[PDB]
Amino acid sequence: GPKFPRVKNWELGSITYDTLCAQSQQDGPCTPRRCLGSLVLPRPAEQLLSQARDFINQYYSSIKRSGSQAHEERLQEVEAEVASTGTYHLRESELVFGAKQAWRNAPRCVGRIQWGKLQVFDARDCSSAQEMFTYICNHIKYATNRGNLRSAITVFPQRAPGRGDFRIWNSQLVRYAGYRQQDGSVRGDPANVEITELCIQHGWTPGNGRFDVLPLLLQAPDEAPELFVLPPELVLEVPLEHPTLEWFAALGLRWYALPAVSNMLLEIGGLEFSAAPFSGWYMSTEIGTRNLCDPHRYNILEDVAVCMDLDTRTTSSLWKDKAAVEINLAVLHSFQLAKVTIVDHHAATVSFMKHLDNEQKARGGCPADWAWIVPPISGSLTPVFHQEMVNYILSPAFRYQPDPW
Amino acid sequence: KFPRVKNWELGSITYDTLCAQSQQDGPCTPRRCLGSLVLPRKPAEQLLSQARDFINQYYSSIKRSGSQAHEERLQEVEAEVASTGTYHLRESELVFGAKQAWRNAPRCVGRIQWGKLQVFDARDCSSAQEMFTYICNHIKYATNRGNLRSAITVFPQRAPGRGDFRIWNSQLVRYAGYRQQDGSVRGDPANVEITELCIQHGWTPGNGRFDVLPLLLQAPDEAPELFVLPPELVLEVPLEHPTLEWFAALGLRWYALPAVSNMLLEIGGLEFSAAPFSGWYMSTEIGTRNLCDPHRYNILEDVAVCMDLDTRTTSSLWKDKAAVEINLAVLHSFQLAKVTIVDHHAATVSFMKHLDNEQKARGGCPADWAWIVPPISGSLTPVFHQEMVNYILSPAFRYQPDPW
Ligand code: HEM
Ligand code: HEM
Ligand SMILES: Cc1cc(N)nc(CCc2cncc([C@H](CN)Cc3cc(C)cc(N)n3)c2)c1
Ligand SMILES: Cc1cc(N)nc(CCc2cncc([C@H](CN)Cc3cc(C)cc(N)n3)c2)c1
Ligand SMILES: C[C@H](O)[C@H](O)[C@H]1CNc2nc(N)[nH]c(=O)c2N1
Ligand SMILES: C[C@H](O)[C@H](O)[C@H]1CNc2nc(N)[nH]c(=O)c2N1
Ligand SMILES: [Zn+2]
Repeated sequence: GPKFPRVKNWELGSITYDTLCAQSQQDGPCTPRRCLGSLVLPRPAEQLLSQARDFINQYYSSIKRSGSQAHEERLQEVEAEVASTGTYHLRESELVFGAKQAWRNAPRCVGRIQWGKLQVFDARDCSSAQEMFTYICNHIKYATNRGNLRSAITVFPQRAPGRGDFRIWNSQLVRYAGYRQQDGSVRGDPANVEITELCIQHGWTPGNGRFDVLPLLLQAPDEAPELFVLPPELVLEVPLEHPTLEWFAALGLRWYALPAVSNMLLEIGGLEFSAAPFSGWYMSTEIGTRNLCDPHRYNILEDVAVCMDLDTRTTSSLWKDKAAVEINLAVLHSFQLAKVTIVDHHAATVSFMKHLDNEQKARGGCPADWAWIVPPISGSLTPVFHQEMVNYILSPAFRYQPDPW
Repeated sequence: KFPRVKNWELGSITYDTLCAQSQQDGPCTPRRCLGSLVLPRKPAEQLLSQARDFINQYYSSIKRSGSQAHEERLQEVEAEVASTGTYHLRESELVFGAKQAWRNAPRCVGRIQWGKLQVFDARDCSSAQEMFTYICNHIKYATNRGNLRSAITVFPQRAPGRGDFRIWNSQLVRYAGYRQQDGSVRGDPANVEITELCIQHGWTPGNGRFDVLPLLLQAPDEAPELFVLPPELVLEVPLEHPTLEWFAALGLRWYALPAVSNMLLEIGGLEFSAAPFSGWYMSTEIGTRNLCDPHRYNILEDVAVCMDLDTRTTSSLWKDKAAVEINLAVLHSFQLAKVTIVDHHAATVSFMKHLDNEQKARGGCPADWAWIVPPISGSLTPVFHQEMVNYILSPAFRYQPDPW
């Protein structure tokens, strides 16, 4: 066949070839000798100018003016700006396009069918930590929209030569505190023990619940971060109940509505936006399987299995599997009752298959990371399991960045 | 460079140095990762060096690396390749090699058992009839009345001047799939092609959902011949549920013995095109894949209705609930009939232990994450949380093209 990777769907027997991977200008971690696709973390001047040119060409294609006079004029304006200042600046519509494309490009995101619908708040005028806070409250307010969630991103000023970064220290806008106890265990979310402890060193008076919303630690250029408490009325939470296990509500479990990543770098045309929090809505297995049942997270599987009267002393009862189903169901059910947008792992993966087909036609492929795309329960019950995927990095992109401290 | 391999549940890190022993490229490049692909897209000096390298692996395993015997063995090998273009393995080397192929298999979650493998040397086989007798003794041995024992039977190697010994079936025990005029399949839609081949070679077909197939066995450069397994050799387990008593009414069943029969065994550059091997099942293979895959027996809907679940919306998690009950039925029924099986939690725990043994023994363990992590309750098992490095070491089991 073609000299492009052949991709097969083993449920349907259908074949495609990914031609888009040819556009990748950045190597991932694999080599002919070994595959490293399961690793979580893979570890300017004329360099900028070629990233910028490439990006401006993408922009002009997306509005179909490629080769036009407005296109060659924009390229010239960008070289000139880099020429004299070493950096350059995006037009507003370039930023909107770049941010949507970074989402569209993200191999780990199963929600990409929605990529074209993304409210881009331009916060490139922001000049203080206080002002980042206001922009973030606004974002949370718009995005949350009383339960009818809307995707969004807010972009703060880009990295600039010499000057310090804008950084949000929290990994998400909304996270629960984790408090290291004297018996070595953790109350709350163990994932957040470090950020929690940083909040405290920085003047936060800590709570002591399992579900305490963390304040934000916001760093403007060349300043220590400042601490901001989110007004509780802005942070929508959903108390968890089960549709028929009546005791489940008695567990006092809850989760917040808005998944908002706050510590990733949005890179567009070689410009680096170090603070650019984005949010969507949840797929239910993020909450009910990973956050509530990971052994190194809330770890509630046993407690639930015991309430369900399961045989927890033997693996072959499938007690873990049965409890996790019920916690997942409780998540879906409680979000539905509260009218807060959520999608189950069946409907999300069916939509992601549709995304693959849309992108096969529009661009000749879709970068996707199978291990992250297949949900953490019921994998082979979803269509994505049976679907081969090609993973590669395209730009614009969201990239992990090291913690600021 | 050596990859750092992190476990995200426990925070522990290793470094894989075994991968430097890989002599053999996989599908991935720095521009794109292809590790979710099921199949690979794709002279005497070269045989001789895979030969010496394998002979070195063997003497080193028995702690005699430098002995008379080692050096005299390397010379035999050299003397035979120089003269004939090929060579032969000693029975002890074949045994070492087969065990090592299994150890090295990145898709196998049962490798904690790698040292316990009964190897039948069938390289003195000259006819499809003889292949059949060897296969029957393998099934009898491996089945052992439900107390299953891992086994491999090794038929004669490929030779330059001639066709391969092959078993056309993909497993020694498979259920027929009969296509109907109106597109539907009766039985296992994975086995329609092999079913029709058996019929075209003179098999009188059954018409059930669970008809055990005959073997099409091929000696070199002859048409394959058909052999019906005696039903008493093929142990089967009726499926029932410990609490839902209508589940038995579904009339479901599965065979005890997973025995792969279409893969090529490569040892020291020699290739054994027929070398069927078996162990015992992990319950998710039957309960989740074979019974619930939409392109397999696809019974999820039926089960969900018998459970009275709401089928018209994904968000009732009716599929998840039914799959769990089916998996539980398999484990319960294998346990009841006293036939070895292992659940996905116990199996993945044993694999973690295997990773650790191999880290000490060899500096690494090649593993294919997408195949190791089970197809339900992924993150509920420890292997979800374990980074894994995938690469090809030899001795190896390899995929090969269907012979027809
Ligand atoms: C609209 C609803 C959305 C859904 C249901 C969704 C779903 C998901 C899920 C399930 C993951 C994997 C999460 C994990 O295991 O940690 C994820 C990852 C991600 N998604 Fe989305 N997504 C949505 C919107 C967004 C938006 C609006 C953006 C960016 C504009 C985005 C970018 C990402 C990125 C960058 C990752 C990777 C995160 C990382 O590596 O830590 N997605 N998505
Ligand atoms: C003793 C119990 C054993 C268990 C529980 C077991 C478990 C498994 C499982 C679950 C798979 C994935 C199968 C699939 O999804 O189709 C597998 C693959 C495999 N195992 Fe095992 N294994 C066992 C013994 C063996 C033995 C004895 C050999 C060889 C001597 C072997 C070689 C393989 C190979 C080559 C594969 C890859 C097969 C393929 O590509 O289709 N395993 N193992
Ligand atoms: C916009 C959006 C929507 C949605 N439904 N889910 C999300 C999930 C975001 C998220 C939440 N909790 C943890 C993660 C990741 C791990 N699963 C965080 C992470 C950690 C590390 C070490 C690397 C990495 N790339 N990402 C990501 C984002
Ligand atoms: C020795 C052993 C033990 C055990 N528990 N399970 C097995 C399962 C073997 C098996 C059964 N049925 C299908 C398969 C594979 C796909 N899941 C067959 C296969 C197909 C293809 C196209 C490629 C490939 N590498 N392998 C493998 C073997
Ligand atoms: C080791 C492994 O890569 C890691 O546990 C991955 C597996 N798949 C995942 N998939 C998603 N969506 N999110 C994750 O955090 C992970 N974790
Ligand atoms: C496309 C994907 O690689 C394919 O569905 C794989 C996924 N993981 C698997 N895992 C095992 N153990 N067996 C399988 O057949 C598969 N199939
Ligand atoms: Zn790879």
